[PDB]
Amino acid sequence: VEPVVVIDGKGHLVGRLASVVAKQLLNGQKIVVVRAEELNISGEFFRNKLKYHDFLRKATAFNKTRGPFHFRAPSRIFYKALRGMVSHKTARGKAALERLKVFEGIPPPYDKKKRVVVPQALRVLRLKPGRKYTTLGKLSTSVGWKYEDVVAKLEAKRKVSSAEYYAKKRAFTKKVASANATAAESDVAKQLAALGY
Amino acid sequence: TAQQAPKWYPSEDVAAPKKTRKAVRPQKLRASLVPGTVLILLAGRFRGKRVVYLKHLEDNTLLVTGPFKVNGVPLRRVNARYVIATSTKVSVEGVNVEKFNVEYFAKEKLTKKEKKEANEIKTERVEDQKVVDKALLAEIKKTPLLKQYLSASFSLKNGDKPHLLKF
Amino acid sequence: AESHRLYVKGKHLSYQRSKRVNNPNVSLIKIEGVATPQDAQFYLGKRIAYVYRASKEVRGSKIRVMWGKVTRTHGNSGVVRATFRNNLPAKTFGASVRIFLYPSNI
Amino acid sequence: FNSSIGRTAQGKEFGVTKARWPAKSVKFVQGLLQNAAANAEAKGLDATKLYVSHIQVNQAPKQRRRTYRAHGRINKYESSPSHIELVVTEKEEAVAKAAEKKVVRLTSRQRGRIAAQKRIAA
Amino acid sequence: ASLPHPKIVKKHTKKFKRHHSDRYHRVAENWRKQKGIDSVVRRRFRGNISQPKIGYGSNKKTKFLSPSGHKTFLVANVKDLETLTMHTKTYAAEIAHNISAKNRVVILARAKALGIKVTNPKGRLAL
RNA sequence: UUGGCGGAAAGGCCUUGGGUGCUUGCUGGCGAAUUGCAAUGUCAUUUUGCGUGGGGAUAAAUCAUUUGUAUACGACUUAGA
RNA sequence: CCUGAAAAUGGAUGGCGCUCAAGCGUGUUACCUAUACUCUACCGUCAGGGUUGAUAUGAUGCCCUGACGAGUAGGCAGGCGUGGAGGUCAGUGACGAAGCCUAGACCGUAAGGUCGGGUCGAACGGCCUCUAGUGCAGAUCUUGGUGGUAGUAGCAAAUAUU
RNA sequence: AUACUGCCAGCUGGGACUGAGGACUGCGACGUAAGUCAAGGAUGCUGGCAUAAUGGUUAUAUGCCGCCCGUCUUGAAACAC
RNA sequence: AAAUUGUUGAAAGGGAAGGGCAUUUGAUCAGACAUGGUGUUUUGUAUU
Repeated sequence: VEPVVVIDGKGHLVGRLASVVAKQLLNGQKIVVVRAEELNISGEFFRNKLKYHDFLRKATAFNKTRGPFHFRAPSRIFYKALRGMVSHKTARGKAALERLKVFEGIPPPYDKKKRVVVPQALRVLRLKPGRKYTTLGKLSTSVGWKYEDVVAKLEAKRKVSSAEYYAKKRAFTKKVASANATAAESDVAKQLAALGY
Repeated sequence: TAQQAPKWYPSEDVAAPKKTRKAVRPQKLRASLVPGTVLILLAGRFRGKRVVYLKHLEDNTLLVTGPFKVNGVPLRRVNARYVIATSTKVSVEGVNVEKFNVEYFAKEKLTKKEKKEANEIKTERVEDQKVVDKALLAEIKKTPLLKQYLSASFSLKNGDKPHLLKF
Repeated sequence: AESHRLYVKGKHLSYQRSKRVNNPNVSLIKIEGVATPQDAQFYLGKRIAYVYRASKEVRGSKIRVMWGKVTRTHGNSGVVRATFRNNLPAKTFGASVRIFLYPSNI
Repeated sequence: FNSSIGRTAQGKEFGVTKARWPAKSVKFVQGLLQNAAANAEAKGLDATKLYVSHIQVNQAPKQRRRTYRAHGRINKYESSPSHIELVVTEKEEAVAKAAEKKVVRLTSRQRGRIAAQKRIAA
Repeated sequence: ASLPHPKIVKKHTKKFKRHHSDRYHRVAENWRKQKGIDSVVRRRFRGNISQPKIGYGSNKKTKFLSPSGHKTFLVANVKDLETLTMHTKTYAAEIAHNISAKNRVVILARAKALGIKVTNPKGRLAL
């Protein structure tokens, strides 16, 4: 439906979002995922940390450089989750993963563009209230990811710039509304209202 | 050789077809297709243009015109399954339509020899189109924005769902 | 206007298949804007075109078209079944097809 | 034919690591090159635009000997002689031209579209 | 182009090649049925090559018909063209490979005079 | 053309001013045909090659020799108008 | 649900992953798809039938109808090829037989047959029958030829050459 | 009244696959009736091309699937020969 | 002749290759059209 769809990963359950995104990529949709450090997994932090440690224990015995490559960044964790749900060993799956992109925070190509959400993957809608959950950035830091502070700093900078932009947008919107209040409620507005718009 | 002489002989007469029982019956058009109805041509060199439906022709075709002075669609025939009926109706009384039919729409197709490696309308056709369009316009102007609508070409916008849309 | 499109967009999802056997004769199409069979019923019988481009010119055009038709509805989610005069090349899984509004019944 | 031969610094010129100096082969090849140059001179060729257009060595009938192995065994000791042939040709510029006509086949709609585009756009 | 017949339908236009004729040079492509006890082709496992069966048989109304609808008839002389003389729409002539050039042009001329179609009116002729 | 802003992968976003085109904000005049009853009916690029006209600067690497902080061979510290 | 609950390469509700589940128990529908079922075409097999026209068709011909089709060991049937033999085509051929090569064409479900092109230089084929030293992927098969290994192991005992 | 169920030789639409057969004969319907028909199997109108366009072969790519044959064996892809 | 090999040309080449169904792309190729027939513009001046 869209050329590229950019998903705010904050507040999303990792498995539900990965299932959705994998289906979209196979259906032919280009997808960018941002704020992967803010993704959620249900269950306690200790529970999911033990899960990642069971993941880490698996490695090719005779050469660890051949074994499973346990990636640590939250974006790479989400990418592994999605690669599990895409048949990545065929050319079709390779093309779908070529369509997928995932980042920590919001890089410059995407902080200036609209970001969407996936309600069937959002923690607030999906998890029963009171259930414990982890944040992918916290888990990644605990398992050895080295850039939580850099990401948070740049996220604060980007949020400051975006809040200034939002204030400017609200100022412009209030000004256009106040100035077109006169041009409103006119004959054309009456016809548009009676004809639906 | 292969064979000396065949004692058993086949027959080369071309068999006559059986007496088929497919007696043609007149077409039943949908209710939305009534004369004087705006139609969006879905295909052709005039795809998306909004014409006026004039008469149901003999060969299951639909006689339409732009009018030519409005959008540039001449007096043509179009297939009824390649248009979309629109709720907009324009009165047809005062317009003569009995003149045109399949024999009016003749072509005298060019030969197979004449290859266009390198490579006009009839005066009667242009004159009767002028008359029919004049009557159509005289009736059309009684409704505001109809001429502008008929000049505007239809299109599918982003977010336009034909299955929910009405025409 | 700058928008001339007279067709609906669709995606060629895959072939008709079970778990481990596909049928290239019948393709599955997701018409973009449809999420239920009751709304997919409008597109039953409509024409579909897969329009691609080849570097070699055949009959005056570098653009080739494979034609087909929507046969029935597939599933609960607005996907439909389509059949083409030539089976879709299977490199076009997730490619764009044009669902025309003809043959029309409106 | 390079499996398990040694490396050298002089393979970098050709992008390889395994290269050698086949003295006997080189002597045979340059003797044949001198023969070909003499033939081209006899035929009246440039000798400076000449380039090795064709060269082909393939296997000849093998010359057989025997070698003696432990526990009273006999094995083959085979030479692998070569038939070598070559052709030197006078170098030439781009000789091939005059591509195909590509006569087109169009339908009525295509013809009408071409006519309309001619009428509208100059 | 000929007598009214159903379209010539080929149920299986692909050649039935022997199993492992691609694997080994000693195994020629001429079809042989696998008689092995564990053979996947004999047991008709999914994904393996098909085996010839009577269900592939062509329609009797179109069997032996050329693409043009005629039936090929190997000929070696004008006497061989004679049996075809009056069945032009059902049979076509095929000049035998070992007819010499002059006799070939003779056969071709007689077939042209008599309206008989030749499937190879181009052998031994300059091209 | 002017003043900025943007380093996370910025390569994009605003902004002063001078020209020119259109404007469907409202009302007009002319053209459309014949692609013949549909045929995607060709209008977006991703690169490359060959030329044209306007600028811009006139290197290194490898072999060979040497070296021995190096080395099975390659590779490697090094030197050499 | 938890404790009870310990085995050796890293690790498997199939995997990813899932927590008012994508878990467990139970109801309701919708949907997906087997070489199964229904209907249709076509092939063959079997069965039941029809058919004596002077005619131009050889009655194991021409037709109508229905039901069937898995298969090792095995049985039977109809056919395809090969060497030689009796008849026949008053058959093909130095104006090119046989043979061979050819991601060229046609035919047959197939065994295979026919043909286009190249090479070649002296014989060969269709049909009706007769005959058999008659069909190969294997037998650590036989004889001959050839590979990868592989420009590889190696060509280093007996003092030594310049 | 509505629901639920059953029935209708009730009505009205949207789709898809198929078109075997090849003079007639049959069973029926239609104001019974000259004749027509949807009644023992697709006809009618129209368009473009007429050529590698459809198709065949071939090589590749893609989706899914596909263990090495022969053999002995209850069982073989077998780390059985 | 084949195994096996050289050259050239064409293709594919992320821990084999080969195969089946299906399409796509490139390459290559066979199959009605003057012909028994519709009636006249008798071309290379019994015949078209």
